[PDB]
Amino acid sequence: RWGSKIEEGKLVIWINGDKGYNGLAEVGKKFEKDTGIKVTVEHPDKLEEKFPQVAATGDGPDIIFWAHDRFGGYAQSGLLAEITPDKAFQDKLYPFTWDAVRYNGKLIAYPIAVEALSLIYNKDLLPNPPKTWEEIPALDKELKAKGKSALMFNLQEPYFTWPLIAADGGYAFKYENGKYDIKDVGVDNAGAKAGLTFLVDLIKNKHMNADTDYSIAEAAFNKGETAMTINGPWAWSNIDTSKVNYGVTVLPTFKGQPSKPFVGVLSAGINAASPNKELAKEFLENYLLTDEGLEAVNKDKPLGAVALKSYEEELGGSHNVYIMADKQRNGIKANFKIRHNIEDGGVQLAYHYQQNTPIGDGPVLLPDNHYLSTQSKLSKDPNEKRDHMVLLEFVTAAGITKGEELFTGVVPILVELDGDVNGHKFSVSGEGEGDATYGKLTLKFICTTGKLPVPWPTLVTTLVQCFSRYPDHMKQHDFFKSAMPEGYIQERTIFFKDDGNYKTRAEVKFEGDTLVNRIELKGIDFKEDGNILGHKLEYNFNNPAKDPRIAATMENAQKGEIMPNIPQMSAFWYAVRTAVINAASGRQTVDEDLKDAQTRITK
Ligand SMILES: OC[C@H]1O[C@H](O[C@H]2[C@H](O)[C@@H](O)[C@@H](O)O[C@@H]2CO)[C@H](O)[C@@H](O)[C@@H]1O
Repeated sequence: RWGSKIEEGKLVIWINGDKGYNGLAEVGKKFEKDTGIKVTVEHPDKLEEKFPQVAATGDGPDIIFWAHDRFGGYAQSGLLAEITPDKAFQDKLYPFTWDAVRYNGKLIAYPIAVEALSLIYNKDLLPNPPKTWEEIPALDKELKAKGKSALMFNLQEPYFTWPLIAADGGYAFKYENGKYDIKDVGVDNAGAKAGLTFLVDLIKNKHMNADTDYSIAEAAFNKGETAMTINGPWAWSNIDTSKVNYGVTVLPTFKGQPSKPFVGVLSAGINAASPNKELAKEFLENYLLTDEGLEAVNKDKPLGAVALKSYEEELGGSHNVYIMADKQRNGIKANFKIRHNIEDGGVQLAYHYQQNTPIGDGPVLLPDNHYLSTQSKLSKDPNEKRDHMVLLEFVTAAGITKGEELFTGVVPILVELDGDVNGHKFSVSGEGEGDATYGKLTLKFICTTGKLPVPWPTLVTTLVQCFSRYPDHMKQHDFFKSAMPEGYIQERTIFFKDDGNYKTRAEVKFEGDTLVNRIELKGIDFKEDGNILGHKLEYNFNNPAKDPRIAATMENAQKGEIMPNIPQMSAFWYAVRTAVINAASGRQTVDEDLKDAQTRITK
């Protein structure tokens, strides 16, 4: 019918009231300073409901911030402009974040950050938080005797109860090669019913109240009245302020399975009715999606795991082994940072650089960018009198969403290392076994020359990533197994912060039916009284993340499932909100409530 009501030569931004809007307004101010384009940030109530209404009239903000789930219904209605970042810009964000903001293939928002719920706990009330939902009733009873509760969280919004509902099988819409079946809905299967029954049981047994909402839970946790809550990264600042000694960790399991929170990509979309689309583009691309821009928002209220690689590298500290194809060497490179705990406190950084080149001239898989997530545990064999290390490691590939035949069983491993650190020569032999099906390494190492002159934990990375578990969907990214049996050369430099460096070269290959890692290490420039040569590192491989809260967010997100963005998501949310609220409050049984939700969603 008519023209836009939105004013030219300025930007009006809507963002939710739980996000860092004062921080974003600081980015606005800098933009205004540089360009003369005034930026107003607003945080209206129920803004995800008000946008489609005002935007259809040709009105509303120039930019709207929300999790990516609602943007497909906006895009279906013609309310969002197709965005046009070029290849160079797109390469600056994780690929998977761009996929969250596609509607019929087209990019319709800029991803900003990847959000998942975690378990937030009070370390003074609960130094070891529960691994299982099932143990929380007894924990509540114990805490109640001391006038505290175990757990309070927002039961009024379905986003917060969904991790429990989905844990044993509930799902929103079924995904089947390419799209969501709008008629195959998982809110009323056995798994959803069991989660929602567990929640209702908590309320019947008086471990939770039906009326707990976002404000009540946050105030209870921040005043030290409940030992746990469930919330997202945006809430961490208010906790910081309260001075409660908190941790953020993996959500509890239910019937043995991880909780499955929905994964939201906070995203910024451009109103189709804005006459300021180029200015909005410049703001989001050249001001907000920069390290300085995300930091201003992040310092206000934490974003989580940001979409922008450069700033996620600064926040996250390169926790995982990050792998890239090195086409020139028909191989790969990798970098990552290990953090070794120092005995009476502190952390000793070890910056790792890596490259692998196949030995044989035969074909190998060159992967897309991805990472390996590694967990290691160190122990001692009480019968072993030589200086030694017992290692158990688990490794899995992630980071996107024939030699392999030599690894389908359990392979014996042998390791030989000749070292020279500041002229101090030493040798290590190891043996054990790898089970690539489970990503599992079990090994024992001995210093064959007497006392190891460096801490054992500093040699863990040097002492067979062919034993990583690459899931089905990622097998084409496994360079390591594809090199075998002839194998590969692996080279590293490892720089120890404020101290020396290791340079390593290894051949990793089958000799007969044994996987053998033969290594030469040279250490130069170390301090004799430093952490390494002075043996000041704790004996473990805890390798804590720079920010354990971000690590816990990504752990929970990988166990979760990306929100669909289909227009039917608004009927989904309404239907589950109603079913959960009803069931909690004793209106109808869990079965009837979830059945009504199913019927409403699929109509
Ligand atoms: O509870 C339903 C609601 O869940 C999600 O909203 C989250 C949002 O993603 C987070 O950024 C944060 O603000 O908490 C909200 C829950 O209160 C969906 O994104 C949203 O569309 C849906 O209605």
